[PDB]
Amino acid sequence: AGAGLDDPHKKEIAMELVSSAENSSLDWKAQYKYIEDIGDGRGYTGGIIGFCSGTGDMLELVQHYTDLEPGNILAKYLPALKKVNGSASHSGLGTPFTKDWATAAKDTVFQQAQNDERDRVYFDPAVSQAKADGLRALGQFAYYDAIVMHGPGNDPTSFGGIRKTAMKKARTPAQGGDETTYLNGFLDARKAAMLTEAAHDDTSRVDTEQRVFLKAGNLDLNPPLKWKTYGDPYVINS
Repeated sequence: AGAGLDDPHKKEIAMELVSSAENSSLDWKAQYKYIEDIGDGRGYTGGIIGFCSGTGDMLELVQHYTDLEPGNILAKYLPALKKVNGSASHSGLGTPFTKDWATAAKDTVFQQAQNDERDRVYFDPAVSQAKADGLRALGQFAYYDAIVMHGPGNDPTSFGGIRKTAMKKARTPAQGGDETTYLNGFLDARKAAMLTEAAHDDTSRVDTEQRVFLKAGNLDLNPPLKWKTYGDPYVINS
């Protein structure tokens, strides 16, 4: 098609749509300064798509930030991020790290580094796989929203495992299948994945947002967009 969800304006709509489900706000950029150890064993989770000290991705994030801005105030913590990786340890981090993360969030280059990592791992793989599939922007969005909640990989509840379930039920546009048929199939598989996760939310991001755009025939994700997450309305007018 054309630029689809990669279009600057449509890419921003996509970022508010995820944020309406993630944070109940269209204000996604409010999460650059977020950081806390939620108790789940991942260590410190922060930034715009939950980077973590346990996972290896917060260390990649601030390595990216240090390549962009060598004397930034987080580079002192690189040894510590490296020791801690793979565990929920606070060793050499703790309270200075968390005061420092929030100061760094005022730097536009730290903001750009979080966006670059979001794009590297989630946005550009979901959108490119969706175009490989012959999907227009609503499909591209449905892929992105799914890799943001379920993460990369082929295990059954991660993105590639959800796409594999969908494709067992229905053929892709790239394969000769019908797009809203492939997308009801994806959505069904997504929704199933969600209810499988322990301590789940509701599934409105599919039920009263994504499926709503699909039944309207809005396959290019052109505004006005009206939807609900958790009983609350959202409108992007243009």
